[PDB]
Amino acid sequence: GIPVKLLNEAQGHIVSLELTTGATYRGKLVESEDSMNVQLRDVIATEPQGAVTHMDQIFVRGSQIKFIVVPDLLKNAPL
Amino acid sequence: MVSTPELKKYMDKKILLNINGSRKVAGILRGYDIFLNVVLDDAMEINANNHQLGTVIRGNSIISLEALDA
Amino acid sequence: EHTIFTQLKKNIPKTRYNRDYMLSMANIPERIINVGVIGPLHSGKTSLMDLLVIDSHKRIPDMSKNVELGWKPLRYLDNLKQEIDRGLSIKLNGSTLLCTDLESKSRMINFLDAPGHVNFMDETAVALAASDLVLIVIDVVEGVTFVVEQLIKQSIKNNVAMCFVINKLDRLILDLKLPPMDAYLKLNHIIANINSFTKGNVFSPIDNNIIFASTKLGFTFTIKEFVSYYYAHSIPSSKIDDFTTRLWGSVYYHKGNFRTKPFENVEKYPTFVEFILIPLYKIFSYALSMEKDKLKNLLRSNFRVNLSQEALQYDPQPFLKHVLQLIFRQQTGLVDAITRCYQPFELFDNKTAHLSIPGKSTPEGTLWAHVLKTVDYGGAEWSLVRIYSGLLKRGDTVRILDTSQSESREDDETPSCEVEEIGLLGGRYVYPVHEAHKGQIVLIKGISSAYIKSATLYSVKSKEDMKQLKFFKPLDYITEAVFKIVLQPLLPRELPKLLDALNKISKYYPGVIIKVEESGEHVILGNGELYMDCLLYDLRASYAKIEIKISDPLTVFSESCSNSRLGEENLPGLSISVAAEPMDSKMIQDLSRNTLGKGQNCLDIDGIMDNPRKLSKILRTEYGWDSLASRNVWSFYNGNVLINDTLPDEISPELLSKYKEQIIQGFYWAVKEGPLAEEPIYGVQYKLLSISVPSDVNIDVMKSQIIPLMKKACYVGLLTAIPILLEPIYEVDITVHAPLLPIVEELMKKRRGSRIYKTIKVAGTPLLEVRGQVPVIESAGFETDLRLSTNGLGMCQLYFWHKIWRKVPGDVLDKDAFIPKLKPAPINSLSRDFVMKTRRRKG
Amino acid sequence: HSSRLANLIDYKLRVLTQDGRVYIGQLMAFDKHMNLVLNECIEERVVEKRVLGLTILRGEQILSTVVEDKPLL
RNA sequence: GGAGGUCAACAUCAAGAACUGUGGGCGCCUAUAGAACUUAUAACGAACAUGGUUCUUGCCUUUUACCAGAACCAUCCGGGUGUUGUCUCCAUCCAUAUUUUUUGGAACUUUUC
Ligand SMILES: Nc1nc2c(ncn2[C@@H]2O[C@H](COP(=O)(O)OP(=O)(O)OP(=O)(O)O)[C@@H](O)[C@H]2O)c(=O)[nH]1
Repeated sequence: GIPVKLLNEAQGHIVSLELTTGATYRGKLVESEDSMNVQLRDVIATEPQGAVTHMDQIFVRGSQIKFIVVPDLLKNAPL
Repeated sequence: MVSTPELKKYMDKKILLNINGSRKVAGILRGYDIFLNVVLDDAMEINANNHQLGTVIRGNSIISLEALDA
Repeated sequence: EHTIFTQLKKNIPKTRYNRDYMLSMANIPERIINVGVIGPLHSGKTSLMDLLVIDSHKRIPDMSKNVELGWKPLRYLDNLKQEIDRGLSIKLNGSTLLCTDLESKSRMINFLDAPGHVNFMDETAVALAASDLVLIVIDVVEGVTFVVEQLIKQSIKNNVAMCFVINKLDRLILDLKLPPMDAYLKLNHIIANINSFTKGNVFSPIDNNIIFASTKLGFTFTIKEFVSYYYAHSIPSSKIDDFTTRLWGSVYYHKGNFRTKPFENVEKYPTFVEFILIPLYKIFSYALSMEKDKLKNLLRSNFRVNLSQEALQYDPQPFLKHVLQLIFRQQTGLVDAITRCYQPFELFDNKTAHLSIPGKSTPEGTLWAHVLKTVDYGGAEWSLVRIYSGLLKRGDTVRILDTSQSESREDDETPSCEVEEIGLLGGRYVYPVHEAHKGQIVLIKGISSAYIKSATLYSVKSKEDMKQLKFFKPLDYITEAVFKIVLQPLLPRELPKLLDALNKISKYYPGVIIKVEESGEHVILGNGELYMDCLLYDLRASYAKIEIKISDPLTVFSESCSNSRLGEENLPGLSISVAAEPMDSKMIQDLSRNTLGKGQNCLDIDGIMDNPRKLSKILRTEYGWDSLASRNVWSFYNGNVLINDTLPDEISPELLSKYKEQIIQGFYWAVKEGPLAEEPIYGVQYKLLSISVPSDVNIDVMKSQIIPLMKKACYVGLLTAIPILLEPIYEVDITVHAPLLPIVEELMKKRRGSRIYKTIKVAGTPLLEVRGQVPVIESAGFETDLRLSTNGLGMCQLYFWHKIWRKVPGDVLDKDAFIPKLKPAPINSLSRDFVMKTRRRKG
Repeated sequence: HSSRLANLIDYKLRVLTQDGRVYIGQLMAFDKHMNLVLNECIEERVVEKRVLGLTILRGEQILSTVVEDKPLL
């Protein structure tokens, strides 16, 4: 399916996302999955409060993701 | 289905997990699952009162998994 | 800048993905990659690249109506007229390409077309110096041979990941017409053969380290590539992955269930043949043999493919190629397999570390560039470099260093050239670049002048950072030149042009050595006939416009001996006595083999900077070397080895220590030259037996006295130790049909050396592998003698590995033996004849 | 099936999510889980707006779908 | 309308990027002419004959004869394409209620602005 391949193609670029938690994470993406797992670096979190933090490495569960936000050149990619 | 996740690089290293109900745990990563069930040893709660325990965390619960030291 | 780009953009033939995404991808260190392509003669290399090129580009401008259809393989990267007309790749041409993979995540790939002719191994070495990993292409018919073993040995030695491609599978089926049962077996044998030379790792059509292809026709397979594409649709995904593990070796499925048991019940085959080879054969048989109407049904039924009548209205070969390219889609099986086969962390420290000392310090934020090959493009000479670190941009002022200088390792040290432009290679065009980033390989304008051959490029803003920084080691080319040509211009007045041209040739051909004689004659060394022929062509045509005289092909000789000294200073205060000794062939071989002493491997003497206890341990361990002698190893020469050996070493070691470098400098000086022909000395060990020193050394023991004195003593010692001449020998790799064997035997006899090390039936083909040895001085024309005497059947390659100089027959110093001019020398003496002709040239 | 879903392709859509937020933009790619990809997106949390760009939503998160405008040339 | 016409007439004829001029259409695109570079002279023709001039080999120092090399021009036997008029024949994408999406951790309450 194409909605997963687009993700794999944004590996390397910087990504923004939203979780069921309520917070948004922003960073370079290293690995993804068909599940929608993620592996990122130099993340800059921002919760409901506005509280910023730093997280060196992160793994996720896709189930917990609401939606992603992806770079603009990834609209000319082949489907 | 059942994509065995990429947790080989975390084995036998310290972690800072987060789970459902805003509860979080530190531990040495022993083993992992298809569904992301986890085996942690030397498990310490983060309430800020830190209680030593010695643990199998469920997959569903997991929100994320971090690394303390690079 | 923009104007330049706009004109430039028109020139290049555009592409489907576009530059912007390909340019966009670059920033991630992990994204993108560097890959080199090597393999023996006409293995397909260039055409493999051509496949990728034709996938990528919509136009293509160059293609004829004829070629696009079928018969003439389109050649890309053969942009040199010489190569085209010669018909074999000579100088490597990169292609850079944004490629997709099975996952659908594209990466930028730098491809390098290296020449597979044995004389241009230097080119392969240059490519390897930059590439992360290597694709090694083997002809299914040819199988593997000595050059393949050499190639894999070096590749792994330099921690270059290796992925195999077995090419020309169609030939196995169409040329030899092998049965499927036997075809599998043959492939398996080949697979086995590669594995035995490899150590610590084991491939298999199931690890996806081996790719099956026909470049000519137009297809590439991995057992993964196939399963997903056609089988995968048929069955549940969970199960399928396993299918591949149950596909290779010893597995048969009877009717839904497959049992490792041989084939009980009736008709039987192991699976590879069942689901792969058989249908492949059917494709071949079916397309040529079958009525064109019949075929359509199968395409829709089996493949969901629908051809127009114009696709039928071709001919067997062009039709077949169309069908195979129709069914088997863009070569992303290849790309995907490459992608998931290399881990940066495992190799990378090791590969960087070998070229440079392990370190490492001040990582990041710093420019670093390794310059390997230089490129004679349409305009000027470009410099090819690997983005080791940081970022380059136009007009950037960059410091440049050359390796021999580096060998050596503040004000005066640093020359610099601004970088006028950076382009990205694409075979026949260059794509304009504003900036270059770590990981990628690029074309630089204007960095050329600083360096001849290799150089290391760095920018350091830090005094400690500068101190840390380690210069790249000189590239170690696979072979030594040996072949010797003497040049003179036809008209002496044109010398200046010749001189310029010779320097240019050194820049463009990394294996060439140009030396200048007293006489003003130019000694050129090159690897072999063809190699030198190409040099001469370019020299007369491309660079100089001068017609020149060329001599009679010779060879460099080496001096030696087989088993006391007295000596006197020009101001008789010093007196030197030094023993000269034959060395153990084992020792010699160990020295010739450039190594770190890894695994169980005897330590290379250039590891001498490690504790002498360790060095001596190796000598004692591997040779039962005398414990005092091992402890007294001073250094190696420019070649062999120096030992201290006398009571005065105990009497006045401090005094003697003061004179080591003067000795040390001299010895390289003295051994680099020679007493017979001013040629370098092999297999000789020297031992200082006595050294008298001037009373009260009133600045008396000067370098002006002892350096030449020492030199003299060496020469005397060699002479009294009974000197001999050594001659370089090639390894003759000959491929022939069995009944042409006797011919080959006679040729060997006729040439002089007449030595065949081994004869091996090439299992699976009507061919023999013949290994011999041949004296380079008797090699002139050897290859054509073979080709002509066998009526075009079979072929020869000469490769210098092991670099062993055999004793020249006759006694080094006897007057009597020779017979008059113009007569090939009698066998008893080839040593005496060799010296006099060389002696005269010296003066 | 999914015959209707291909018909929506390349139309400006109004997608309500379980959170209440509503995303808007064209539809480039579609899934069996109802993963939607959307181009030039804009949330309307409610007198509010934000510019995101390319957004990939999950199936869990999506509630309803509705065409805003016809397919663009 | 279509195929075929051993029917003719009239044009051109290797391919490609880039410069200049003219014309048409709305700085861009198309056509024609000239110059330069590349391909290999992949072939307009998987064929290859004669003649003229200028040079260089032999000559009776003569030919409406030649010997066998070079360069430069020509002729001759053929080929392709477009176009115009004709002629004959024929028609006018898989199925999963038990942890990463579609058989729910939902439900409910209260305070602040
Ligand atoms: N029969 C057959 N020959 C092939 C095939 N692929 C490549 N070749 C051979 O490869 C030759 C042309 O390939 P090139 O790429 O030009 O040669 P190359 O491999 O680059 O050789 P180098 O330039 O010396 O490396 C042909 O003469 C073929 O004999 C194949 O699928 N079938």
